[PDB]
Order: sequence, then C-alpha cells, then structure tokens
Amino acid sequence: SAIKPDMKIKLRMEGNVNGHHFVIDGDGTGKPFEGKQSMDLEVKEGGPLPFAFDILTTAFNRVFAKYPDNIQDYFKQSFPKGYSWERSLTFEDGGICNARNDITMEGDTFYNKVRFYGTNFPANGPVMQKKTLKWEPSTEKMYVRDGVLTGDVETALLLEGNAHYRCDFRTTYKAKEKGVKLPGAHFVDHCIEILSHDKDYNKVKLYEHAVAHSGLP
Repeated sequence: SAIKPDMKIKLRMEGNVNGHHFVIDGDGTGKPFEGKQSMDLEVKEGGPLPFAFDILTTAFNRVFAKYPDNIQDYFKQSFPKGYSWERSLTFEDGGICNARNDITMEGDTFYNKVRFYGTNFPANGPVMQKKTLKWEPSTEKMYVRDGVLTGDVETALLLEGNAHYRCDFRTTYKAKEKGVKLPGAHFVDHCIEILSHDKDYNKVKLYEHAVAHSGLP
C-alpha cells in the first residue's frame, strides 16, 4: 500500500464567486482507512469573503472514505500517480458553479490544486447575504456513465430560520493511470462540519467523515 494509515494534506484553492477573487491555503491530516480528515483553512487573498464560506467546503478527496472489502476502491488504487475530479453544483435559486481538484501524492502528503468558480448567485440570496448554517449529511450515488466514474448528490444547506437551500452535485472522477478498474455502483455517506472559525471565516477548521456501502445496514 502506497497509502499510510496517517496522511498529511496540503491544499491551495484559487477561485472567483460572482466576480470576487480569493486564494485559500489548507494544511491538515487524515486517516484514509477510517474515512476521516480535518484541515485548517486560511484565506490568503480577497478576505473577508463576501459570500457564505459553506459553498466552498465540499471542494476542500474521496481517498478519505472507509471502503468495505466487497467494493472496488477506485481512489486508493489511483495512487501514487493520483486522480482528478470535476464537479458542477446547481442551487435552487440559479446559483451555479464548477470546481476541480488535481490530487497528487509525495511521500506521506496529498497535494491538492483546487479551482472554484461560482456565478449567478442573487445579491439578496442566502449565499451573498451569509445566511447558511451547514450542509446536511448526504449520500453520494456512485455509478459509471459512458466509461467515467460519476457521483450524484441531492443535498441542502440549512439556513437561518429553519429553511433549507437545495444542492444538486455531479462529480466525475478520473485516475491519471490508464487501466485502474472502475468500481460497481455503490453509495458514500458524508458528514461535513466546520469545527471552528474566526469572525469573518478567515480561519476555519473543517472535518469530514465518509463511509462506502451497498445500501444495506
């Protein structure tokens, strides 16, 4: 196994939401086999961010997910050469964006080159007004569509005042190494939370727990 039980995470995201440019650095640690990761995020440029930090978090690696023996782990088989993903998020009020991550490994460290582009968010909407509280736990459906590993998520952000703001993600995953065998369809349950933050989310501690299953208990 190229992958150790304890892997470090290095991350730089360059992005633009509704015109606003920003650069965010990440430094964290994770247990790939337990499906757990936590990282410290620091806004390096464009702060304070004039939009809800929460729309970024899922962009801050499915290599951190507990896979049972009876599902093919595409992600952990992708290393050490690594893999990329591209994602389109579609929000109920027209807000759309495209995120990509190119993931590489060097010794005990995953390096992440992340790009995040958002547009069409209404000025009076929960994202530009900063009314989001968190992502609800989600289930990512994994399947193959025209020879590409694809994940669909129908989810929501909890808003101030008991309301939800609906998310549809579609992610395409591609190993750098030709002939990493595609897995069979399956599910990944996700648990993403902001553990701590300063006043304007210039510094954020992020945690994710993910588990792969066939649908049964």
